[PDB]
Amino acid sequence: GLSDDEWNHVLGIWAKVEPDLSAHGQEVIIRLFQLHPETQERFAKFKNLTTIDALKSSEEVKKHGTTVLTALGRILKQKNNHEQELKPLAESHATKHKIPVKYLEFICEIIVKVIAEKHPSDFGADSQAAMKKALELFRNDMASKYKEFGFQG
Ligand code: HEM
Ligand SMILES: [C-]#N
Repeated sequence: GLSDDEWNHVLGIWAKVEPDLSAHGQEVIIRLFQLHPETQERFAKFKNLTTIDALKSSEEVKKHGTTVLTALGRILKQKNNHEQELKPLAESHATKHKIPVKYLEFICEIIVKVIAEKHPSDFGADSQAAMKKALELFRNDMASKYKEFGFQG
């Protein structure tokens, strides 16, 4: 679990992200695919965006990216007790999309990299440590949840 000081670090940067969420989302999905091309294959709807350019141009990618971060910010806002918001995510990711935990850690690292790039003066060492720990808590709990649905991860 994180301490409240850590949580203050996390939610402080998150407040800086929200006014530009969509552009943050978009860049996370694109960087995901670029740096770990095998993840693209889990997405039937984006199967055909083979070039980088096309990805940059897709309205669907941007809206999917926004959806992703929107879910993530509700979970981070519940701090250590985020059961209820996490459950339905773990359910869809375990039974419908089937995404391994290794792919979850890949996106996590890319979220931290994107924010760091976009907030060079407010995302310092304490904050990146705290955000890394919040996302690690989210991956861990997703991984526990997954077992309740019959999925290994
Ligand atoms: C780690 C942060 C993640 C979050 C917060 C996130 C969140 C979401 C949300 C809110 C949705 C749509 C509603 C739902 O189906 O539950 C979703 C869709 C999906 N997620 Fe994720 N996701 C995460 C990571 C991943 C990863 C790493 C992958 C694949 C490598 C992935 C693949 C998908 C798929 C395939 C869909 C369906 C998209 C469609 O409608 O066609 N998710 N995700
Ligand atoms: C969501 N990927």
